[PDB]
Amino acid sequence: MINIQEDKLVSAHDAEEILRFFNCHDSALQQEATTLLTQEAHLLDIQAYRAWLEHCVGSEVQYQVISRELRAASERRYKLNEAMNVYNENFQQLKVRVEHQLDPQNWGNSPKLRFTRFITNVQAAMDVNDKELLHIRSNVILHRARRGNQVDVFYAAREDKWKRGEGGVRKLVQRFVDYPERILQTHNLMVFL
Amino acid sequence: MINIQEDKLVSAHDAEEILRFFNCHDSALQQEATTLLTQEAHLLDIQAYRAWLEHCVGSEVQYQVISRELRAASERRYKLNEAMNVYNENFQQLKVRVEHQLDPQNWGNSPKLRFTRFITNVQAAMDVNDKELLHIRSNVILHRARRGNQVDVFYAAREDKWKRGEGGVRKLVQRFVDYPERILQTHNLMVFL
Amino acid sequence: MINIQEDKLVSAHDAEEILRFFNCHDSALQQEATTLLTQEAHLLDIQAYRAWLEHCVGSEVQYQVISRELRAASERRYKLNEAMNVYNENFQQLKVRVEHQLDPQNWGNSPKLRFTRFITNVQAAMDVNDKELLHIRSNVILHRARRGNQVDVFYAAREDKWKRGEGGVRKLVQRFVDYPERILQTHNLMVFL
Amino acid sequence: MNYNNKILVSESGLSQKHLIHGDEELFQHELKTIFARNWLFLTHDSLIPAPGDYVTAKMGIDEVIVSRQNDGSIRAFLNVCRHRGKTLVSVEAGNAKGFVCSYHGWGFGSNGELQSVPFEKDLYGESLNKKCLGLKEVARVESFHGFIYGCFDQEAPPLMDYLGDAAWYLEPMFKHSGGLELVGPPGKVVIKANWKAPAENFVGDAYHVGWTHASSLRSGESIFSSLAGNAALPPEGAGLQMTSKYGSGMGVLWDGYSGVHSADLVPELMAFGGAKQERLNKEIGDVRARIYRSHLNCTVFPNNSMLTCSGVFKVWNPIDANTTEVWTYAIVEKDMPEDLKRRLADSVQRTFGPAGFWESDDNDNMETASQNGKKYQSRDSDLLSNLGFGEDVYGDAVYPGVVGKSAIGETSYRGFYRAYQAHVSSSNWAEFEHASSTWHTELTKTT
Amino acid sequence: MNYNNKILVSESGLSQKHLIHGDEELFQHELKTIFARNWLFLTHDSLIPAPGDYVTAKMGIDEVIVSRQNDGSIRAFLNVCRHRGKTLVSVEAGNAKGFVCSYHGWGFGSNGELQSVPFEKDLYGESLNKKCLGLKEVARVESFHGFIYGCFDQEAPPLMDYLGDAAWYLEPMFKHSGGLELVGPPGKVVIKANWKAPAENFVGDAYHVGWTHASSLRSGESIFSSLAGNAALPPEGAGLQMTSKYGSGMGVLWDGYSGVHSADLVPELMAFGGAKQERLNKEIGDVRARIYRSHLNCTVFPNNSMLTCSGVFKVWNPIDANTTEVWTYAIVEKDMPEDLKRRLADSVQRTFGPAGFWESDDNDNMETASQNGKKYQSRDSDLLSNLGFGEDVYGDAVYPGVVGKSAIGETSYRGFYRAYQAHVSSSNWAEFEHASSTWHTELTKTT
Amino acid sequence: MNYNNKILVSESGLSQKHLIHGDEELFQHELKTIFARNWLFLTHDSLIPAPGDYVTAKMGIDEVIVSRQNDGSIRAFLNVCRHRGKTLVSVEAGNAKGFVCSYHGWGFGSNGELQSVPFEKDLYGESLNKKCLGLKEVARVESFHGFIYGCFDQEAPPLMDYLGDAAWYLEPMFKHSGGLELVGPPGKVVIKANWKAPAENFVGDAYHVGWTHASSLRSGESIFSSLAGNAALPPEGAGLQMTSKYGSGMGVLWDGYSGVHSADLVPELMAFGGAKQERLNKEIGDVRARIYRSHLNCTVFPNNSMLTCSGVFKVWNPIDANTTEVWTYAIVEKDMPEDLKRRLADSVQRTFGPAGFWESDDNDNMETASQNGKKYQSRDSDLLSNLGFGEDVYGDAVYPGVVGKSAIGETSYRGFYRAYQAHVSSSNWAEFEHASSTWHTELTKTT
Ligand SMILES: c1ccc2[nH]ccc2c1
Ligand SMILES: c1ccc2[nH]ccc2c1
Ligand SMILES: c1ccc2[nH]ccc2c1
Ligand code: FES
Ligand code: FES
Ligand code: FES
Ligand SMILES: [Fe+3]
Ligand SMILES: [Fe+3]
Ligand SMILES: [Fe+3]
Repeated sequence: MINIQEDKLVSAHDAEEILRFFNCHDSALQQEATTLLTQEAHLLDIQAYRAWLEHCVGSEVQYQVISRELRAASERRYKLNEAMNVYNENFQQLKVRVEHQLDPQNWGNSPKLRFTRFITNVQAAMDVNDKELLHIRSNVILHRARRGNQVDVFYAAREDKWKRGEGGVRKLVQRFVDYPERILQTHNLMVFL
Repeated sequence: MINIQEDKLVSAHDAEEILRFFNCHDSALQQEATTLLTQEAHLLDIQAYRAWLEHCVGSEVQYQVISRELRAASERRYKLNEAMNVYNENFQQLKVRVEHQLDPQNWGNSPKLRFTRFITNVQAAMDVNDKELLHIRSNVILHRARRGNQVDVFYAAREDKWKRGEGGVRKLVQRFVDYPERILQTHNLMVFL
Repeated sequence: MINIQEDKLVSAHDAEEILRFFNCHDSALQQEATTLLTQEAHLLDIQAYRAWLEHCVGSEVQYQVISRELRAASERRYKLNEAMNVYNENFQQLKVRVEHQLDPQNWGNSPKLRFTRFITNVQAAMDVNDKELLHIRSNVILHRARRGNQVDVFYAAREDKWKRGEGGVRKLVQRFVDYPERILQTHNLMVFL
Repeated sequence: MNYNNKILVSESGLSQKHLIHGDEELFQHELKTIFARNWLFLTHDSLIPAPGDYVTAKMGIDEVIVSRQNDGSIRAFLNVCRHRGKTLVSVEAGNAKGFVCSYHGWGFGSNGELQSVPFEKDLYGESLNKKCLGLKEVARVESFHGFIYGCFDQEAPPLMDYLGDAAWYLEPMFKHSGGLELVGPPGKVVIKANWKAPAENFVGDAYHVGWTHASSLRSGESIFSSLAGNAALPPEGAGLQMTSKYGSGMGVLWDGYSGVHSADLVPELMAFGGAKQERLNKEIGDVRARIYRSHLNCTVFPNNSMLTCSGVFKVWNPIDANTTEVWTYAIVEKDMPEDLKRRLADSVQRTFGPAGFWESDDNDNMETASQNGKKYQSRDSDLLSNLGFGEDVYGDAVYPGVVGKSAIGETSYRGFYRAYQAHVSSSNWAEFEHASSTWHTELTKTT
Repeated sequence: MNYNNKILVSESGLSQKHLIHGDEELFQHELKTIFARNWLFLTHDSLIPAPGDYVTAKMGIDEVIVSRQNDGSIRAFLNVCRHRGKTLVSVEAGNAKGFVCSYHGWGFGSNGELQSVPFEKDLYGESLNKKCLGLKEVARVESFHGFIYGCFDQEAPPLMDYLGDAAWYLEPMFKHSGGLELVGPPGKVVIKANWKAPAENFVGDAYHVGWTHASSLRSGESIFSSLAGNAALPPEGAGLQMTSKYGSGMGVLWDGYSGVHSADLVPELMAFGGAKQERLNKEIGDVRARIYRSHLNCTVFPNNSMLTCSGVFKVWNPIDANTTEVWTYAIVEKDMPEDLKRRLADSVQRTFGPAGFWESDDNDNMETASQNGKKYQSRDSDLLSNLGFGEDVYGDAVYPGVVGKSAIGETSYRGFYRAYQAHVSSSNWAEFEHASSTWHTELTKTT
Repeated sequence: MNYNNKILVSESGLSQKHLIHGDEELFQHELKTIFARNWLFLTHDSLIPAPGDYVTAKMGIDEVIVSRQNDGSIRAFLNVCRHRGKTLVSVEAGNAKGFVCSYHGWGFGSNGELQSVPFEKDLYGESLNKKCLGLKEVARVESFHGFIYGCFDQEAPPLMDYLGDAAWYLEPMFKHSGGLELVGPPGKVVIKANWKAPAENFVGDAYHVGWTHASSLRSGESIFSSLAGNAALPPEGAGLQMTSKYGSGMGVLWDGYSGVHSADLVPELMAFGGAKQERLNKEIGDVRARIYRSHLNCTVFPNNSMLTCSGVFKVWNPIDANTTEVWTYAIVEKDMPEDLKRRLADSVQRTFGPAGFWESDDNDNMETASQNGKKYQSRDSDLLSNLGFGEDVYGDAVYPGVVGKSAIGETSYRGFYRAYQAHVSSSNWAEFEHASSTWHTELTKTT
């Protein structure tokens, strides 16, 4: 539907993702994707980070969250690095972050943090070429509370690819988030979106 | 179920809407309504406002968001205008707002805004009289970020009527929101709820 | 899956709840639980507290929200009361709170409050032993606005047990919330999570 | 800061120190010398027409109850209980014979009087002097054709005198049209700007329209649309600017009766205004009948603004140096057909309300200009308002006040800031008068 | 503001300037003259019974670690590392022999001493004088029947003397009952009120109960329920009010042992209290045995309040002039059956905790009264506390302190604010004493 | 507070009053005496290489536009319109020949000049002196090997002189390596700490690494990992510390070229750095070639920090006494292969960016230490920086500046705070110089 020459504010990437979901709707797949994301979020909320890695994350994963520099809507000359990577992790890098969370000398984890995740707007579509892969889009509100009066709320859209895996255990092979706030007001982004 | 003589805090309007959903539940319809709203929200989030108008909005639409004056719960004499219209738009008026968003001299749109919508609590029920019409209720959290450190979050319940349309393209014929915050703390309400 | 000796940050309780949902998934049950919670939230949002008690709450209910004291992650000696009960109500106690809300001399209820609830991450599993009982987990964002510029947002995970009841009217027999913020910044917790 | 000596506004109002939009100590000082001293908009007859009707309003940072008395007058009182200081009224409007405090139950009448105290006889006996315990009353409450203003300072000029030369311009629409009504309730939004930023913009900024509102002009379908993106400059004498002794001022855009309204209202409005103008020619003369159907962008000092014809009515309620609570009502002519009244009110909110697309174009301008007043290297910098200086006149045969005979200029900024300096450096109304004995000469220098 | 001269509280405590609930400069001044000078509640023996047990508490805006020593004493220390100032302890309670800083690893003992420094020999050699680097210690820590208070000022009176005449009223329940325990952890909520608003309400406001708590009385099913909506006024000598030299005061409601508890606890409580009273008659006499089972609403100056019998225990922790962090515990008699203890604690939280429906009724009263103290036209207005003035006595044969022999009045407000003025206008304890040499005469004037 | 007399920092920089991290009046005073006076980091050549390229940056709380001129120079200007003070540029980077204000359309060139005013002829005629209306220009802009700094004070020393003895240590990596590039855009996060807390930590805190970063060292897979949980102390002369007249200082950790990077980069980096070192031996000598591949933790006074080799580059942008906006870039050697540049930049953000797991370990330390500076009982307490005092030298034959010949100590804190006291107690650069005429003697006392 979308024509980005007419819909002036829409990026080419965003228009490509619309196209992927508006065509070929499979209600069963949507429900399966909802279940999968709800279970992933539950594992993360209870800080079962090893179980999350083992049950939900593929060996070939790219887990990426970018921060895009603010540029003029009419900019066409300046061509330097548009974004930086808050996260751009392979499996081993995720494992390092999980070990950091679980280390008993991670002083910032005492008293124990409290996480609550809200997953919405789930859409799913099979990849056209690789039948092991499912494209899942979802939005997340993540609430992190700690130390009596610290509360940080994160908001994001997630563009994921999940592989079928084996034995029905679906695993994340790519997560991409373009974080919407340029200057963070949550102390850090030390959370798994 | 509801008796507003007993349930003293409930308005007649609100009791009428409960009645519409508690009766005749159609799970397929609920799922269809969820899909429809999720796609609408995706189009709005990527700022595909022309595509939203073309694909999601009916020619006969009334898009209305009111702000109700704070009155005593025991008030029964003062009968002047109870509310004002933050929005009360027909299709052409929506089109004016969409053109305003897309105009290259809309300075407030550079750098590009970031929107993320979270749609929940979807309920759907067919209209009793007009079989072209579906009543859909849903709640929305809308996050708008811009210019580094500006973040505004909107919260609302939406009472919609959608028509079947043609070719399976459902279109909004009425959206009604009674905005819950009387004094806005989001700079403006320049967002499509 | 979870081994709390390995997943060092996970509590025994939380690991037990993972186990309950990861096994035996019934998609129909998930959808039924979603409907049920959405209707409950609608009744609460319109302040139909008597209807909520009558239609949604079982005579044997325990409605409990705790606040857990912040303790060292490595603490093993101090064994005094770990938490306090913000709520720990039986049916009669809920009825007292509902009468308090509906009393015309509850000055804090004029002008009328506005509530909007967002229910997500619904999971459901039948109890293994008592076939009248369904375990439902869900997360809730509750927005309360009043008096022009007061806005309070609550975030929580809910562990519920609902009984089949009679005539298809499911009723809550237990709600448990471990509130994530130790020091509340919402003036009070005078809301039904 | 010593406000007796500090030059915040230069001679003739030509410039202002940028800190005025950001300094919190000055904001506190304005509460005394601007808000506690001057006339502030409260409500309209149309909103409290019957005995017992009341609304709440802000006056500066204070909140007041404004109540229609049994004798038809209006009195206003601080919304604060005389016992332990609880806010008495928690709603925005209603009808009542009195107000009971939710703390200890003291009951005050609509006339402010302490009428009852629970268990008075048993507890206070005859010791309570209820006559000395009435709500704190707003000293002055006056009406301008139904628009009700309050002033905490009993020494203020009468409201009509305070409007000065601006009243002449407002009368065609406020009086000779048969009268206006205010359509409530207002929209209410907080912006992160100083109250002076929108007040100065409405009192005399036509220069920004083409550029700031480029997108609204182009998509909006309105009569002033030829200005989009500065594609064109208004004609000959397409308008004028004026200002007055006590700070009120406005721009006049000849014949622009449909104002900011989209093309969907243009024909109907232009017909209605032209028909009434034709009748008014015989009553008030051609010039004043034309003023009636001309677009006026005006600020009634300090913080009440309006666009006549467009029908926009604003109160810029101060919260702190970089926070303002904006109230937006619609004004309509009482004799317009009801359906037109309704459409006009919706259009006012559509363009200038909480989701007003025109008002949205001004947000960043007002918020960043204000916030920049806190930045170290800008505090002592000079905001410029010299456009048109040396071309303004005093005492014209047809158009009163200090007048710039051109549609676009900064005449009205200079009069607003003049009056502002005179108040901030004065301890009372007498001193303001002494500081303003040559107000028009100061504004017309070099001409 | 010159606090040596400014009259914030009028003679005899009859009124107070409303700004006291809103002025931030005064709040900063209170940190010195109220919070750094007076006795502040820390914890109870029941919460730190064993060596090594500790909790964190606030003292004003400072945070302290309160620790049970090996010898059975309690010491308290600022929760701030002596090296670069990091907060040492991030939890609310625990058991430990010391505390290690997460920044550079300095280790302090439960006795405050600097016991270890990482790599001390290699880095500091013998240059570090660890003996001079112990945590900053709270000068005074004392117990009243297990309730532990701290004071930063070594010149303060002993805690028992500071309680003055209020101690006599507390002793039946605090001592003669066999003792109380504090049930933790507390609820914790922030309210947008000044700390003095809830402190004054608990020290002597029975007047508000019927009206403010109308809905809780009616739906609640409690013993004081006949007061709902001011349907009825308490009897004859249904109670009394008292206040003391150092500011503590309370109301006494005869026989109200079940307090705010709903009907579900009334019979059991009334039986338990009456049975103990019968035993106490022989030990402390009929009047004091009756005081034991009478409801006391009291504030231990400045910011600790309680409702005995109801079992509510509060700390109003100051954050800024319009922000207070409210801590709510339950108090129970040690010899009550365990199951009753548990139900009572839940009932305390049900009624007065974070979701306390009674406490909710007071929110708007305390927040708006406080916030109104910032509003320009109210800053210099007078909050009234004259109810009962000229009927209070000093030196009664049976009931000590300055006493109003009636259930409802403002005696205790006057004593609280008297003491408050004397502190805010004094630089030390000697000056407070000089300013208080006729404290009871000032309070009983006109009688 | 009288900053001419108040001892905020004790002699020799041995201690500082804790209030310096929390006092808002001092923060305002720092805007004048620290931020308006000293050299502040703006950008790098690599980010604005071509004519017309620009970025926005903060200088203190002010925002500036930094623009590459046609002649290849860089000029910087306040991001504030000269008309009514609106923020001119709302983006972070771009390419343009000028900037048009969205309020009234004034157009300024990339050279700051007012080039156009809408309808100038019709409105201003020839009255507008555009030559006097250029954007307010940053007085001084200078480059250190491509790193661009600005200073609002025309009286400041040249940037090279301001770096003083620290420049010698930076030159191997900044100059002799062939040069560095800054990889943007930066991460941007707000922390609730004073800007001095991270600045002091980067200028000379090696002591915290083993303890604060225990978890990152253990899980991280990096070269400094033997320090985890203080399991081990660095060797012999594993490093040194230095400081300088104008406040800049750093730690040097010999040979630590892979820095904080996880084992996944260690081999490649150690090979690359060692290969370049071998070439540098012949050009700059063995000691300086070794410094090139040694880890430097340095702060360029006041608020720019870096970890060379790790490649972390920080700006601690002040917002208020307990709020700082942290900007994080990566620095890479220009002649590294592109793929290594990319991996290194990601690793910098992985460890020290917005989700940097090492940076996360420091959060609580910096935020609580800062916030404790507001607490009443800590304001007048003393933060200690005496480690290594009496062992520092001046004028060494090989290593310049005031130098502590040990890897772990507080030499650099003392030099940073010395310079800080001298500025806060001085009204201009001459006074700072007078106050610093014996800077190194003060720092080496007792040796
Ligand atoms: C038209 C003319 C002048 C004006 N000032 C503010 C809005 C506006 C519209
Ligand atoms: C009973 C009596 C007096 C009181 N003051 C505050 C609560 C309360 C309850
Ligand atoms: C290594 C050495 C010294 C340091 N200061 C701050 C980070 C850091 C890392
Ligand atoms: S505060 Fe209003 S009656 Fe007491
Ligand atoms: S700040 Fe505590 S050990 Fe350094
Ligand atoms: S404020 Fe920039 S052109 Fe007027
Ligand atoms: Fe405008
Ligand atoms: Fe109360
Ligand atoms: Fe660190």
